Amino acid sequence: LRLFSIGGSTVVTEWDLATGLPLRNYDCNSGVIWSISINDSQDKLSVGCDNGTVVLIDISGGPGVLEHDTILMRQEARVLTLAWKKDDFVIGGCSDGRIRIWSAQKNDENMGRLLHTMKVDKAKKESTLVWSVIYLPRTDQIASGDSTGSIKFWDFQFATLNQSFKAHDADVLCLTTDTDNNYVFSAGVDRKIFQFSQNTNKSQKNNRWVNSSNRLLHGNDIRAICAYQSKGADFLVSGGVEKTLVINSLTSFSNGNYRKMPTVEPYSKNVLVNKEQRLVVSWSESTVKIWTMGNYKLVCKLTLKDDQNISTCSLSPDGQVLVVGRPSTTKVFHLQPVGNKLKVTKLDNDLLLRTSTKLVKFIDNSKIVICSCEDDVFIVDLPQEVELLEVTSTKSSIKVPYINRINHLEVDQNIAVISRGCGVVDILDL
Amino acid sequence: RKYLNKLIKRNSQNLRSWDLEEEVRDE
Amino acid sequence: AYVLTETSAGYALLKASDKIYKSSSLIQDLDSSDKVLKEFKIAAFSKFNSAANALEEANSIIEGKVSSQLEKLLEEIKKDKKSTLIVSETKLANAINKLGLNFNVVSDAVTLDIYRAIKEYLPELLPGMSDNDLSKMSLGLAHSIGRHKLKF
Amino acid sequence: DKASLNDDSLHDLAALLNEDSGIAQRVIDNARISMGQDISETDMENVCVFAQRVAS
Amino acid sequence: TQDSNYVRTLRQIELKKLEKGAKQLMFKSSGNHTIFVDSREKMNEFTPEKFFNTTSEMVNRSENRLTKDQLANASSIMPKESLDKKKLKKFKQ
Amino acid sequence: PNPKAFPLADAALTQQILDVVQQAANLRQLKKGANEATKTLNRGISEFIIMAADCEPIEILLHLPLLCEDKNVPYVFVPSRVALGRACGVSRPVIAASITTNDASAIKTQIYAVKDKIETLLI
Amino acid sequence: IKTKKRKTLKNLRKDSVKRGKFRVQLLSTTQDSKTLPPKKESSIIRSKDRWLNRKALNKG
Amino acid sequence: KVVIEPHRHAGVYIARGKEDLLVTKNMAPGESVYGEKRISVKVEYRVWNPFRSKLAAGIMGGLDELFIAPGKKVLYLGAASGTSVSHVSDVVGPEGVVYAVEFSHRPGRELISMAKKRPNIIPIIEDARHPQKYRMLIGMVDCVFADVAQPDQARIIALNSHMFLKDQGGVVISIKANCIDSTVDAETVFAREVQKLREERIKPLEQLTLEPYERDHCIVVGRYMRSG
Amino acid sequence: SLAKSPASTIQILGAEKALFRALKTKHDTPKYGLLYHASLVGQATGKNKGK
Repeated sequence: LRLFSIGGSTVVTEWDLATGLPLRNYDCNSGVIWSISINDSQDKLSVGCDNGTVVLIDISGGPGVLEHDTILMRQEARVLTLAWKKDDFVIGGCSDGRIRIWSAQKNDENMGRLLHTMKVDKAKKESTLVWSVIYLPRTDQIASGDSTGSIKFWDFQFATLNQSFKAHDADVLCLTTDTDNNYVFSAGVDRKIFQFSQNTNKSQKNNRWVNSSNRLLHGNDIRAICAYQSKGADFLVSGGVEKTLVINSLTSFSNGNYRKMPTVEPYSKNVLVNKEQRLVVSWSESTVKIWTMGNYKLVCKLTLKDDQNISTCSLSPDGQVLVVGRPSTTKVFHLQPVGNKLKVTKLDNDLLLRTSTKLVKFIDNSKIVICSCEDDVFIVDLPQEVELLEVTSTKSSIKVPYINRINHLEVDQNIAVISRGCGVVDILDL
Repeated sequence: RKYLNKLIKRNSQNLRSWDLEEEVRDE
Repeated sequence: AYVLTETSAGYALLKASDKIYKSSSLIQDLDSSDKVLKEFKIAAFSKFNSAANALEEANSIIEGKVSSQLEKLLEEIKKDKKSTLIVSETKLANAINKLGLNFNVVSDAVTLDIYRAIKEYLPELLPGMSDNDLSKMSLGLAHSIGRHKLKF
Repeated sequence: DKASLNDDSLHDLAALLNEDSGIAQRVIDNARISMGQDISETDMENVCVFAQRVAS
Repeated sequence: TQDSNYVRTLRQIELKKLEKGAKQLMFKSSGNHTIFVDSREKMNEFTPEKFFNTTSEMVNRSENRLTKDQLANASSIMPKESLDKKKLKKFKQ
Repeated sequence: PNPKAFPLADAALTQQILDVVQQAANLRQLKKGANEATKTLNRGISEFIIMAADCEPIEILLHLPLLCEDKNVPYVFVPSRVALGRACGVSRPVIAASITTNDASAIKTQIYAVKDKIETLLI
Repeated sequence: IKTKKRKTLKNLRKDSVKRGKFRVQLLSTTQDSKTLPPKKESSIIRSKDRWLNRKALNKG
Repeated sequence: KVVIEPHRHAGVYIARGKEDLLVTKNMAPGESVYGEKRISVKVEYRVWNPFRSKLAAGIMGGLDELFIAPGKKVLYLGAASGTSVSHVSDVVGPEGVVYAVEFSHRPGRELISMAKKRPNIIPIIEDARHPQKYRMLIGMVDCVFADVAQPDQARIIALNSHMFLKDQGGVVISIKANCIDSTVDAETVFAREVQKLREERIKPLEQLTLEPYERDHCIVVGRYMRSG
Repeated sequence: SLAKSPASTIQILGAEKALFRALKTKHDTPKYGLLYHASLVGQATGKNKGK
């Protein structure tokens, strides 16, 4: 499986899940890109771009390769949201406040021709704009949440609405559906999650949705909903702006128990403390802030100007040494205390300057051990390598690549221990 | 060396006299 | 190993003493020279007949599929039941896999270095394969295929 | 036509103007390498009729 | 109708002659010319004379900057008053 | 309809085009028929060129995209000569028409908006 | 003091020196352009966030 | 009466006479292709129209490393109806050849007629994005010029230069901002295209805005290094 | 080029001398052109020859 992400720039960056690095930045041709959605069978992904257009880029023949296939017929409205019906139609909602339906059909005379447009009825003192579109397969419909704050249900043939709801106050931002499309959930900016249902026999026979219920859980607003349903479990996950994500049950959304996964999770840590000289060190993006204590007083602050990454692993042993390491490059520091102030300096070793460090540890104040993301461990004395015992790839190691990578490396005075997320652990004597 | 420099200068002067202008440039 | 190539001097199969490691060593050692040509000279040339119409239908149905002179060469390409072949097109690879010999062939892999190097050093194969300047025949082929692709 | 010209036709041009000058060899090479646009048979027939008229 | 035909004929006369005049004229480009380097020491070390291997006015002139080895108007009559006069005459026409 | 009629405007673009063709007709800024359209192209006065994608045979207006291309004038195909003739406001089918240049009209902003949309569609 | 040191910091950070009619720019590092995706466009992102924190919905 | 002057490159001349002009020395004399004028001084010379060809516009805009020398092989992508490819055949002369490419049919017929006129032009009328159908014909070009309008410009250039370019080779692109993006500023679009070529192994050397000739068109000159 | 020209030019095509003289002199333009010798214009009579 592959992971395509997209930021504010004009490329689609396809990640490499083995080492957690960008496998390839495919530059899409036309303009700043606003949205992305793959089709069924995961063969062709559509990107909707601020010039007003929609590009189809297709994946075929292994990862790491994306060739530009088609630019559909274009307009002058920037495309905010895309969806795929099938291998047949590309549905887009665009900032004119209107929804267009393009034909994406291999071997047809209509392909790349926008052949339906519908319009969301405007607001008054604003420029309305459609935020979220979704295709419902069973009931052959397209639903959309729009900046009037509303939810509309069009049907695909005749491209015409059956239902409209003034659901909530300010603009809708997300939509999700079921497997069989009995429930469609909408997520506003007014913190509410609305549930529209169709489950009864009469409502299914007459296509009538009902505004079944609503629930607010969040603090600021909502920005993403994804639902998953299978014989194991049935939950939708909604995450927003207040740095958290809540989890609800799908079929019992009015009755079920919600759970609020917090802001912070301490797996990839950001704070260490050395009892020698009694000092805490925290690190965030280009900031190494050090306090000493005994009350607490700040000493250090280290913007690393050259790098622009998150310093993912920094470590200081018992003493005056410090190291900082990113998946691109690293740096090593020596501190000299002059009192309440310290003076840092940057040393030089081309080995650490070229290598990437997933997991750094110290042996003593001279030698450190490095686990590099390609499963490669090194020792330096401030190119001494040591081998590993190989793991055999099963189907999970084929699909999810990073399982065989080393998760943790814990060091004693001399001896060390390796742990890889397949469930395997090893003891290393250096 | 200086002879070559002078020759280059002479050729440059010829080219300048071919393609030059005063206020004719702005005109 | 064998490699098939198509030029306006005919259809040439070149031998390669074994691939991918050879590709890497080729491009890193800059084997764009007659030294690499004499390391890997030739397996079997096939000059065509002097029939411009036959060449026309030939390279047209080469752009489409596999041709009959290609059949008359693929009857004797093989040394074993399976011999690795380097082809310059994926559809042609599927064609030569699905025709009547059924041996092993890699598609258009990383071997653009091989194809480009032999395209460059084919002037040094003018004393080897075609003792003539084939550019005039290439020009005639191009003008004739132009007059055929256009209606005319 | 510039194509149906063999070595017997080369000796036929030698029976015509001159082969010791090599013009027959020059025109047979240019005919074998020619890029001139081929014409229809009725065009060639009418060109032959016109050339016959001029020769007479 | 006859008046408008006459004016239209005169307009097409002048349009075709303006096309031919601008076709036989020649202008000087005024465009942005960037040069990509790889090291900032060389970027600070840049000099157009040192780059194109030319001199002053050859650097400032666009359509021809011949190198010093390429280098290493008496033919035209009165080059200080006449040539520019005829060029400006054609431009004014 | 006819696959040689390449840029074929949709419902919204065709509605905008036929509205501006109606406004241009009532301003008398519109030259109708393929011969008058070709004349406007040769004089060099067309803002843009509308054609009808269902004229049989199609070549009698296929001669126009060549001059439109070589003189950098936008052209588009709306899909019905009957509707185009009724937009231009004459009792016949009209297969081609041209909106002509005059920078003092009261429909200039509409003409430039539609012309920009056509330029985007050809680009 | 602080303003001029920030200005010479930006002067050292910049890359495009103008030399008369020409312009001299350099190319970045392939390691950065390979292991990092390009930065977002601040004006477009600012447009989306302005419309979300629009002054017509009485947020806060 | 007319005076010739060499250019910074070979095969490009400048007439200083009654009017200053940019000319090219004819390989074929006395026959005009698109009705351009000419000058005899005695051998023949042919005017190059910088408005009507995007290459001579970059010439008059000033360009240090133009890779077209006489005895070389040049591949022209986007040779529509034949004007500038006739000019580059004229400047390469008999030793160098030019592989012209085009897809369409009326410019195709005009290009075929002109290639019947000239010997160094060898014409292809195939899809420029599918390089195999002239891979069977073309061998190891020295430099590529390209002036296309499909927005996958870096894509087709990467393909054709991986298949045909000599190492340490030259590649010249014309880029049309109003066709590739048409909303953002042309400088930003050209910088994005420069990044695309730098990704696809074209080490760029310079770019140039064809200001008085075309709207928002640029030329990018780069080299091809250590690739395939 | 003949297809690119409009229809009125194809009518006028022959009588260009009288055409341009009448245009620059503000007289009436000729009406036949080179089409006079076609059979239909050979069957018409006068104003019908013009039409």
